[PDB]
Amino acid sequence: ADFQGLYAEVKACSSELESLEMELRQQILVNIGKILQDQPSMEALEASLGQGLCSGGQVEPLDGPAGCILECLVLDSGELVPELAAPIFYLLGALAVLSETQQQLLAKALETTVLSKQLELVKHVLEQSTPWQEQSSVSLPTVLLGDCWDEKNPTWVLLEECGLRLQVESPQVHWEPTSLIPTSALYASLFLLSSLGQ
Amino acid sequence: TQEIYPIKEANGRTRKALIICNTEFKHLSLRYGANFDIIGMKGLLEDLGYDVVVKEELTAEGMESEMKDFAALSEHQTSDSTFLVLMSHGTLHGICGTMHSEKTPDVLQYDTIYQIFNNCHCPGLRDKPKVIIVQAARGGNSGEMWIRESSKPQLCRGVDL
Amino acid sequence: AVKLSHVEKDFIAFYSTTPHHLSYRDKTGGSYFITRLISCFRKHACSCHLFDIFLKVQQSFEKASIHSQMPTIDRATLTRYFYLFPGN
Repeated sequence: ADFQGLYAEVKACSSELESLEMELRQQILVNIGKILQDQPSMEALEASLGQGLCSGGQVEPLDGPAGCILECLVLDSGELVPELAAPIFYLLGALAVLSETQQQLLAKALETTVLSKQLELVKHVLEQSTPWQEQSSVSLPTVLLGDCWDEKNPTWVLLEECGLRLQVESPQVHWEPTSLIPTSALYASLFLLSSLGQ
Repeated sequence: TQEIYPIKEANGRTRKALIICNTEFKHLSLRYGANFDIIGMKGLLEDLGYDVVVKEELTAEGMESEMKDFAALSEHQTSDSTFLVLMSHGTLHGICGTMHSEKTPDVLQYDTIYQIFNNCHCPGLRDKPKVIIVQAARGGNSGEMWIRESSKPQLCRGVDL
Repeated sequence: AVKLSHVEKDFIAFYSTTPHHLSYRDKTGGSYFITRLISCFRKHACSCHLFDIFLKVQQSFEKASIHSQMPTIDRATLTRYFYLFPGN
């Protein structure tokens, strides 16, 4: 497996979301930011969506923001819309791989377009560190590091909490192969979150 | 008498209809099952009294020449209407020929068809209905989307309180 | 003898779908638009004029499906009702 298989898999999931109404994609995005501070709600929504995708039967409604997301993925008769529920289920699984700090930071970050910039940094880290199985260093364009690039920058904490060693001077990122699974999940998360605010 | 198009009696009538269908393309996907549309439309037009002319696997210039050939038929003088069935791949403003590609376009604009059959270039079909049926894509985008449904159940389509 | 006439008149077009959108076709039975057009014709040509037939075909596509189409009537310059009177 390589990054190209990851992109096509995540892009295909985000493709079916483009057919959703604009208000419903914003409702999903806002309410994901709400449940991102509530791990039990994310776990319950994963189980409901996973059960509905496997069984094809009625999905028992959930309460709170998790239910607001579920409203956007079910028919009137109660069954899941597979084209819509599966990418959201994919996004919830990737967020479950992230740390609590990364989840809290993403909840603050959905409100802006800085989310887009952050996505391409993680993408660049995955491409520039290929082959993934070797420790390596990555230089980043200053245009992507924002006005203030330090340990207090939110993007710094997102990459650092994935297990990447960060510093101010170039090269800024030390790729540790043990960080592959979480970093990939963050990439997939940032991709699907960005595709919803489009 | 004044609200309907006059219909000629089936006696000395020579109704003509045209079917143009492209199945195999050099660069475009094969239109599987296009023969079902050809046979179905030709049979229906025969049941409606039209002698059907069927032309297949044509370029844009081939389509243009066959349409001008169809419009110059003297049988339209003893006809009361005509049908034009076009089945192929399509673009936004035209229908694709056999050799069509995004780099090498082979497209007949639908506006060209109206020019061929209008009162200027087709005297045989003046004041007579000219029906054009187009089975072709008009773009590459999907035609459906997902939206919200009324929260209220099927019992209340329209209800006050 | 010389008479005045319009350049373009008595036209009607029935497209299988709306602009910018796809038109679908079944590998085992042909195009969906062509099939229901024939069915609506054989069912209603004896009593309905051409526009009503086209309008009933469009109604048959009203309910949205996963691969939806909405046939469109375009560049209609018909001045009267077009009854075919099948069988006469």
